[PDB]
Amino acid sequence: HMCDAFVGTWKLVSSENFDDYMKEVGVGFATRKVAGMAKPNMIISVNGDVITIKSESTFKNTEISFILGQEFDEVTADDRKVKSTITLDGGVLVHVQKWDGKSTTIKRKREDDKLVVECVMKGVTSTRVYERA
Ligand SMILES: N#Cc1cccc(Nc2ccccc2C(=O)O)c1
Repeated sequence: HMCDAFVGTWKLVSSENFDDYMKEVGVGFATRKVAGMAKPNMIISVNGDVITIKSESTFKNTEISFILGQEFDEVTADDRKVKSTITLDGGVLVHVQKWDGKSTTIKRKREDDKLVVECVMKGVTSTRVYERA
């Protein structure tokens, strides 16, 4: 019953500062424009200790499966090859990506009937609000 409140199919309903967050990450112009137009669905499921998170949109469909606390390799939607570790910290899923001596942290939290995603790169934060689909 690890992660029960996250499981489901979620749809993006608002975004703030996502272009700036992508700039800080190093995403190029054309990817930023196309990616920023997307209204992804995030589909979260759990089977034993394995969590799966799918992101589907007109831009890209990606999928990660992982065990909490156990590093894995991830190819991001913008084609970074990163080393990822996802943990639960006080009810928040905390996803750290490392690549080329850089780091970004993506937090996912349940707040009321929403799933709130905070993406942080250095001083720049983007907030992405999802609702149940
Ligand atoms: N291209 C591209 C790109 C680059 C960085 C992050 C993301 N998207 C996300 C990642 C993680 C969680 C939620 C989102 C989300 O879209 O809400 C897309």
